[PDB]
Amino acid sequence: REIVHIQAGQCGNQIGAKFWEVISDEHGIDPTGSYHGDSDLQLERINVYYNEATGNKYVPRAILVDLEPGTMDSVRSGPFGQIFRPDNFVFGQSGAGNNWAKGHYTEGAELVDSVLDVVRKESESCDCLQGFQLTHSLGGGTGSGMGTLLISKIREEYPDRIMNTFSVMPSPKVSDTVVEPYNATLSVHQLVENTDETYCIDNEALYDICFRTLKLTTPTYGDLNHLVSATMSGVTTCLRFPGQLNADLRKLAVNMVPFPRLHFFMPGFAPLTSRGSQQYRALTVPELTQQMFDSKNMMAACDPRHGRYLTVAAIFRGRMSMKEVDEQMLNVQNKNSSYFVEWIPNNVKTAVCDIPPRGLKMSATFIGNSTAIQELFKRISEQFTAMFRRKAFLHWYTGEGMDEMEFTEAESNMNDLVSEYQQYQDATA
Amino acid sequence: MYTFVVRDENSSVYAEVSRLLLATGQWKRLRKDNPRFNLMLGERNRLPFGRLGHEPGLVQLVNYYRGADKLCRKASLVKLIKTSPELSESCTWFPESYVIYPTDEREVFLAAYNRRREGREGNVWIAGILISSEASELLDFIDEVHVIQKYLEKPLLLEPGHRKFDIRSWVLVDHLYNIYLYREGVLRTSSEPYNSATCHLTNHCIQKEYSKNYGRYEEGNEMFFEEFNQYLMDALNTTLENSILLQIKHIIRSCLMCIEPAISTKHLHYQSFQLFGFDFMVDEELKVWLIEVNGAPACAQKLYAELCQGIVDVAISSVFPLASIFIKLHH
Amino acid sequence: MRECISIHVGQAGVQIGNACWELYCLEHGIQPDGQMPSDKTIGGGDDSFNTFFSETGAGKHVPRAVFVDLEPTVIDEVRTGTYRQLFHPEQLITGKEDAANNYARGHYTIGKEIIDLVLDRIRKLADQCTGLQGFLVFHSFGGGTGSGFTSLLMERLSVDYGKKSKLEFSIYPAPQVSTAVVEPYNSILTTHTTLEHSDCAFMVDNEAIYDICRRNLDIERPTYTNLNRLISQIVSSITASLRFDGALNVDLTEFQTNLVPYPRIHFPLATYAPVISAEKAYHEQLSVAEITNACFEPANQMVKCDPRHGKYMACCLLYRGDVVPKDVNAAIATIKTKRSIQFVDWCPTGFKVGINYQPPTVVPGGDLAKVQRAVCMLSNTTAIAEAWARLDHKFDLMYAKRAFVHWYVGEGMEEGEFSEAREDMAALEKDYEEVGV
Amino acid sequence: MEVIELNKCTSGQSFEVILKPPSDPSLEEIQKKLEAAEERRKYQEAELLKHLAE
Ligand SMILES: Nc1nc2c(ncn2[C@@H]2O[C@H](COP(=O)(O)OP(=O)(O)OP(=O)(O)O)[C@@H](O)[C@H]2O)c(=O)[nH]1
Ligand SMILES: Nc1ncnc2c1ncn2[C@@H]1O[C@H](COP(=O)(O)OP(=O)(O)CP(=O)(O)O)[C@@H](O)[C@H]1O
Ligand SMILES: *[C@]12O[C@@]3(C)CC[C@H](OC(=O)[C@@H]1[C@H]1[C@@H]4[C@H]5[C@H](O)[C@@H](C)[C@H](O)[C@@H]5C=C(C)[C@@H]4C[C@H]13)[C@H]2C
Ligand SMILES: Nc1nc2c(ncn2[C@@H]2O[C@H](COP(=O)(O)OP(=O)(O)O)[C@@H](O)[C@H]2O)c(=O)[nH]1
Ligand SMILES: [Ca+2]
Ligand SMILES: [Mg+2]
Ligand SMILES: [Mg+2]
Ligand SMILES: [Mg+2]
Repeated sequence: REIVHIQAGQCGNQIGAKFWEVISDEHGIDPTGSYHGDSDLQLERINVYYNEATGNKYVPRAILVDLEPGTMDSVRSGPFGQIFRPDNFVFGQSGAGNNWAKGHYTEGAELVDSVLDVVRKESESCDCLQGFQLTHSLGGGTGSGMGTLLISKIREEYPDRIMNTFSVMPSPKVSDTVVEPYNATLSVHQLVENTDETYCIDNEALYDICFRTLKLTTPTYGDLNHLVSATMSGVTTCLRFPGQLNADLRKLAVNMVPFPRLHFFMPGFAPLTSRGSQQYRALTVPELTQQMFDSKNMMAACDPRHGRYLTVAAIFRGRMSMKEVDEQMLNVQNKNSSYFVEWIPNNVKTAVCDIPPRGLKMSATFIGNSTAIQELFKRISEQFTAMFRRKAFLHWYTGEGMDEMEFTEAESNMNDLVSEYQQYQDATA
Repeated sequence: MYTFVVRDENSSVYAEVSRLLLATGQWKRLRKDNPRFNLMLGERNRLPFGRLGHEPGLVQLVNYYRGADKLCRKASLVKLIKTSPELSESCTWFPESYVIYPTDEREVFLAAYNRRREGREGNVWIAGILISSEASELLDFIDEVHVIQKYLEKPLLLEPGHRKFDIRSWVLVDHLYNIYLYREGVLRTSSEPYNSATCHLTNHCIQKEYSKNYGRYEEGNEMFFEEFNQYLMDALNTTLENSILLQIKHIIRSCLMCIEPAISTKHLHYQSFQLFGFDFMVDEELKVWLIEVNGAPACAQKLYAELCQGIVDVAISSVFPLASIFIKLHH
Repeated sequence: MRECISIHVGQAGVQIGNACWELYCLEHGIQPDGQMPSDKTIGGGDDSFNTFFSETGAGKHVPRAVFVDLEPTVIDEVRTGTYRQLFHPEQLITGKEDAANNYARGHYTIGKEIIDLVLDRIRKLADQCTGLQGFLVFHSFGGGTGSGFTSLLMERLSVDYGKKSKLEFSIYPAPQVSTAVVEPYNSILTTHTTLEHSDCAFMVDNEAIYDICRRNLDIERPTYTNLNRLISQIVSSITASLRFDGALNVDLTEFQTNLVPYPRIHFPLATYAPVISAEKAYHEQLSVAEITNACFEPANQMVKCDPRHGKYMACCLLYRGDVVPKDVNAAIATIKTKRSIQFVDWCPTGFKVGINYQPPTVVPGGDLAKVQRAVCMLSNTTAIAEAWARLDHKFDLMYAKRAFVHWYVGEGMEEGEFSEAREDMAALEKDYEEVGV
Repeated sequence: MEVIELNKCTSGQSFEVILKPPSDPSLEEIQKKLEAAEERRKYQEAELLKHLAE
């Protein structure tokens, strides 16, 4: 059951490259594509993300997309840059100018057929394609505008396959341009319609984890991307290693998405420990479990206590008491049962994987479908309106052929989404 | 922390229990439909016993014994006593009784009637109630299930007043089937002199709405054990313990041991406790008779605080420890 | 001699089937290569064990079994397991992508594409039977294949084998091992569609097996392997009468006449004793009286429920090992004086008793200790309706908000099928209520 | 407490003990519903492709 991975634009390719570095290490694959591991678990489900070439080389089933060459040149020169299939680098030269319209309608439109050609070649080599994972930001032009253009074209050609995204949401605190709320609002509606699962990663949360928890006085995008790649490794653990729960993209969606539009997840990771003598301290299962549910370990800058969990998937990695994992997971639900909707019984699923991530003896990864995610879309909507009420910065988009009505419609669509979440934050049983 | 749910809002007894539980700071009240509870204060009718004890990681306890209705329904109690060899038709402490359906042992009652009246050995039977000496008026009143039983014509009468009464005893059965008799009983007394030909029913509600002397001898037509014991000593040269309580304890134990195999939760996936209200009558020879068993009893206002705290200590905290007013009837 | 064909559907059905056929071979002295040194009739026979095993000219004893799963990884471990030599490729059917825990995907979308193949492979087995009596069908309630494809197959079997009996071994979902939030939906949907097509169904609640493994085998976190070896013991006790000489439950029809007086109320409760940890060097051997008494403990039942608060319609005691009728009767007499056992008025208060002198076989290396005598009680009690009440309650909670319903409608299922199935379960609970009080 | 119908063989025996006496869809109908569901899938997919065409 192959998954096809797509990474688009600057943010998508920098986080995507780190992800492939992380999981390549977990599966024993060096930058040469040669396996040098010690456990057969590393290869059991290796074909989910890797193709096998002659000589028993393993090639990531990854397509790298950008409208300018800069970031992908860096990837090709990066640590694991030589592991990607050269033909899977698809790029233009003009850039997208942090402009959703350029990504979605003009510059992106000229390149998208080339990307779909590579997607089709990868998909054709799958004897049981699960679907696609896309990594991108929503605040820029290529990842946001061309990324959502790609998602729509892929759905048209592969309508019965799962579409999953890791979507980096912009925040004014970690921002490149003032138009990010426009790009993000336009993209969210695309995701509402055309993905099955979207992991919402807020750069605000990432920055605060680095600064407040990890004690990094000056976080960089690189530091932010460390957290994201480790989180992506965690939430895909059940896809990449033998297991029973959420072992493929569709069973995961069936467990996590009770209503089709409410498929935006808050990911979390534990432990998050400051570097120093504290980093060698052993974690216990109770501490690991309490930290994985702590808001400060979540990455969508939403307070889960402001809403309710529709569904939760938890993944524990490392050698630990599986009996004690069950105990502590039940303790969390039975102690704070008010934060789990009571009309979805047994809505918290727990997986355990014996292989721990690099740099940790034990870790836990959290995937929550919480109505509190409405706070994230409320923030974007407020920032959108503050500018749109004065039509500020719109000429960048009308110059690419867009009309104001499309903005009005994206605004209404996100307000609808927010009110849909509010419908279930109060619904009782 | 421990969690519980409240599902009988009209229960005065467990309203006080839940308020004590919250007042410990170690219990939280969940919504009544939240399944992740340790303790259920269940509804009176159709308590969903089949959904208890299926929550991984939760020890679950409920304040009712499934199957205890057999003992706490008029017709059921008669059937249980007459058909259980542990209690026998030859049961000395339960008045002669029969079950009759309107619109069944109605034939057997008439047979024992004909024998009673033709001997002239007193023939008054009780049945929204009415006492009659002719069976015609008794069987006539029912067809508009019921039970008719021998009316104790020679009750013990308190003096002064020539007053009839009944004794309520509260009994707590915990999850180990320990039987705890609350040390404090209460006599629901009639304020009217007992007329042999409203003064026959000692119900607190009837004695407040239809009674002329409500509350003149004792506050609320309720005489507690200290005063009654003192009376038996002064008037009859005996004690409450000797003349009455030994029989009450005997009867309580017989009834509850009889149904233990049917209702015990010893090896069940959930646990039960329940509070019972046994009603007794005392005749002029100081013989105690069981009248009925209530499965959802209230308490005397002066005793609510003491008994409810006792319920937390014996029934709830014994299963869910935190960080004697009862007499244990042994087996 | 009349043949029985076993069909194993989805992961739970296939892995339980593997456990059972492993145990059968141990019980009948059939080695993993299919040979049976005690079978002196080469290449043929009409013995009791031929009900479940055909024979090749080379003397291989081949299970009369078909395995079906919508993904290949579970059945691929049958193809390479210890007893791989027992089965030929025609018996193992696998698809590409599974039903994603979605009854509609298993029943409509994916089932429609594979049903004809499965029936063709069953037809091949049926053509080898001189007098096929029917089918034993193993499946979970909770999986999309176990729920959705099973109900489709059961419908077609009623059409293609109208006079044949069909028995079920059904895995009822438990959150402690369950894999999907929507399993209550799949359970109600498949029960509704299968009800009129099944003559007798033995439900096994994973919760009960899980707790028996934790308490009696002292396994702290039971796996499917532990669970299935215990389930295979129960299944083996139930089918032993079809596979060995005897006079009780010698054909599938007798299961119905002995255990199911009313067609819709066809879910007998199984209770099994003793379950003894093999890591114990010495365990006091339990008497006939003690293992029989244990048949009335909820802790030993395949479904946790309280038979004291229901009524029995039939009761069968199936003993294996050193058991003589005299001790059974003396045990029953005592138990009748101590326990609450109430039959419905129009049924006789009694027990049909079967004794097989061969004690239970245990898998070498397994968790179960060898015992000198064991018993499985099959009682049709209304108390098992507690399990329906639990499932229907969880259904009601989710369906009131239409949670996850779009997954089913998206596969071509109509929303009305949900409420139709739920009303059927409401009528079932009402039926048990009518019989039980 | 009476024993009835005692059968004895080399492999075991069976008997009954009494403590107290007593006091469809056709093939075309199935394929009709399967094809109806499949047409609902085809309709929903046609609507989606139409939406994407817009
Ligand atoms: N006792 C037991 N239960 C199992 C086993 N395998 C799965 N289950 C249970 O079966 C239910 C899940 O159904 P599965 O059989 O795995 O699903 P499936 O039939 O393969 O259907 P899909 O995978 O959705 O196509 C859950 O309740 C599991 O706990 C097993 O080997 N033994
Ligand atoms: N056989 C009898 N002989 C004399 N008095 C009797 C009697 N049976 C009932 N009574 C009187 O009837 C009154 C109440 O009737 P009964 O106890 O049967 O139902 P009840 O519901 O009123 C009791 P409770 O108020 O505790 O629920 C009692 O106080 C008792 O004095
Ligand atoms: C990653 O994140 C941190 C929070 C701890 C958990 C996991 O283990 C790691 O090793 C790693 C750490 C990263 C630091 C490296 O240890 C070191 C080379 C340098 O200081 C890295 C900078 C960071 C911001 C990370 C902090 C650690 C990983 C998910
Ligand atoms: N976490 C993270 N965010 C990034 C990174 N690069 C850019 N961003 C964010 O992505 C948005 C800018 O979009 P970007 O990917 O650079 O534009 P694109 O190339 O047109 O897709 C802003 O919200 C930035 O804060 C990165 O490497 N990591
Ligand atoms: Ca032979
Ligand atoms: Mg940029
Ligand atoms: Mg009463
Ligand atoms: Mg499966």
